Amino acid sequence: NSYPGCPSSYDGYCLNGGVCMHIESLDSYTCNCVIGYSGDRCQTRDLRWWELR
Repeated sequence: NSYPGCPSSYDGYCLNGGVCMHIESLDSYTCNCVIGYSGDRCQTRDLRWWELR
């Protein structure tokens, strides 16, 4: 379950490689950034993740 994705109401909230998670349990929502994505939602795309290539 967990429904892979997130309420279309979003379709434009997760920033820079921001994976939108949706736990069916609490039906809540959250953007899981990554190894080079952070800040408010994940507006921090710094010299890290993507590295270069």
